[PDB]
Amino acid sequence: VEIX
Amino acid sequence: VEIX
Amino acid sequence: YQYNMNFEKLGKCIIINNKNFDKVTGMGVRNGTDKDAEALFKCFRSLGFDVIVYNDCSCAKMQDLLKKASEEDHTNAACFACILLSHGEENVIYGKDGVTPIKDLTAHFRGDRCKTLLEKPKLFFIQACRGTELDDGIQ
Amino acid sequence: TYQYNMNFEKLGKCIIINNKNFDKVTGMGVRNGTDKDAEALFKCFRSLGFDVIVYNDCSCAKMQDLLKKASEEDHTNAACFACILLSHGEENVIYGKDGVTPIKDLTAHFRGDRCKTLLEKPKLFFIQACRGTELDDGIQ
Amino acid sequence: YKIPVEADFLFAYSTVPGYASMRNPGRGSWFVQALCSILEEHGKDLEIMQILTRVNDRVARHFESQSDDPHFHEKKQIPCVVSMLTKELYFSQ
Amino acid sequence: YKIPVEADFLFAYSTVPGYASMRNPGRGSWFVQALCSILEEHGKDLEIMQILTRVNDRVARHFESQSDDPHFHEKKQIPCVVSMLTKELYFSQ
Repeated sequence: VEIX
Repeated sequence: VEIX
Repeated sequence: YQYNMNFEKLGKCIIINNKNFDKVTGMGVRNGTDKDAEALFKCFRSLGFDVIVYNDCSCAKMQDLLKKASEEDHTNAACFACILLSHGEENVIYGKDGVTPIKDLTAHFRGDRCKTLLEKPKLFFIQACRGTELDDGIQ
Repeated sequence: TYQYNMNFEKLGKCIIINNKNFDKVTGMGVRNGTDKDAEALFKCFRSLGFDVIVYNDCSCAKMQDLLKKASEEDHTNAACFACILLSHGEENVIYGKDGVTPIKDLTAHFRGDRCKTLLEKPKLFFIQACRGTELDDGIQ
Repeated sequence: YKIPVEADFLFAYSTVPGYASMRNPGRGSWFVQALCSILEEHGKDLEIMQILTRVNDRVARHFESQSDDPHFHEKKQIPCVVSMLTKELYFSQ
Repeated sequence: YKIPVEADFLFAYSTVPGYASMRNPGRGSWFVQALCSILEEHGKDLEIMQILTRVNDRVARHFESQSDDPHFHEKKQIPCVVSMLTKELYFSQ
């Protein structure tokens, strides 16, 4: 998962 | 009227 | 879809009623706050809260109060409520001896820092300034 | 008297800002998955009854000007307004592709005194962006 | 499995960020006056967001300042509810 | 007569202040996924706060992070609703  |  | 309200107690309700402030803070007396606190006391009492009112608290006192409440056992309580009546600027509220961050007061009730209020509503009602702008309105 | 009056010719405008690609100077990575967001939001808000518009990889200037113009439009026959922001972000600010701009500046175009035709009408802003670097470890 | 640490909070501010809050020395602050009046007549039958929304409406409509200063005349106020709640909240049953 | 300029706003943030927001490159961000899913199933019958509260719940319960980086491992998220609305909002009728 990635981070905004 | 007063201010907090 | 609703919070489970089936407990022995609704919960603790801490009312902090800061009226008089140390001259060093430069903040004036908050006239009318006593009428607020009394009306608030009755309201939340009627709801079913165990209400306690603390007056002209220092930042240290305000910190300690919320810290202590967060450490209490809330296993038999549906929820928690706290009401702040004071001078303020954004993100901060005045004790009688200066300002303290709202985040610090409320963080004691985080899930990892207060297990007996886990999945239970934590309510903060704040009557204080958050800056100096004023709303001129329209129409 | 307790509900917003929904009896207008149109429900309202729905502005979707879909920022995926950012200038390398900003240090911001490609926001993979955002196309799926914008796609699902489009379909959803169209279904509700909104006149949906999607804008992609907008500059800060573009985002500002875009919202300003929307605020200056005639919303007299619209029940409400909705805007959705999909981008990188830090607290109080959102990324264009060429940098950042404050959320308050974007939304201020629609204040009561600055967008009279949306007076007494709900103004909805959905924000998908970071607001800092902290992470929630959870418990239980 | 897990639950977020910041979840299940609610903040009912008397005003929006950056703005002042009004207090009448005779009857008390606007937010509290409105908050109480709504709670006394609807505290046990309405959901909390319904309650605080009615409070928002009342403070917005029923109140407007009078003042012996050109900077505090005709002024208005709108409260600010911040909800991280995960359920509907009723104060009964 | 008058109405505050900051009134009748609502802000549905994907996360609380100071915190990050999660986005799965395959299915999209958590908040948007949840928001849409609930609107598709209750957009036309529920009030806006009911909708966003359920969204808060979904993001909180249904999601938990995975990553082979340990600093993005086991993580959670809770959205953040800021309401200056003065009425209940339904998208129909």
